[PDB]
Amino acid sequence: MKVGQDKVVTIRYTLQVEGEVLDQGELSYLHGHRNLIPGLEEALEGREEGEAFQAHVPAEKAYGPHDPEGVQVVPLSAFPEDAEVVPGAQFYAQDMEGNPMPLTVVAVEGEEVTVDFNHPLAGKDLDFQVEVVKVREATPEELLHGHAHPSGHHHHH
Ligand code: NI
Repeated sequence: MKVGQDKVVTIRYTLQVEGEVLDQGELSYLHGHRNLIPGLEEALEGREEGEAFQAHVPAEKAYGPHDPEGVQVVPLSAFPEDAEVVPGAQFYAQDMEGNPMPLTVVAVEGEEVTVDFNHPLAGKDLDFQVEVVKVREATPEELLHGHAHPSGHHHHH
């Protein structure tokens, strides 16, 4: 069948940014519920099991703008006291509610640390090589959770 709203799709992919390969592997996801970046879902939309294609997903359909207001000054004491805080250092934090919050230190002045809160792929165009491996309809549980499941293990989130 074809990829579309509420299918669980399995893909094999290679993700390349600026001619360099960043990730590759296989995943299943529930289509039509924001589980992938919108532009990759858009390229998958309507495709049949078996297709292999290249998709250039522009920044505005991937991780969005590198927003200048995401670059802010925060105090040194905000970091663990044994952390190496120097220009260019990367940190991987978790934002109040729990989400990823990768960050980059761009400047350090006494107790003042200039931090970039933007996602690392902000403003990057992404190139995928994709194979559509499997398309199936979702179970009621998968529809209820908003995502794909591997097997028959009843659970909650
Ligand atoms: Ni679940």
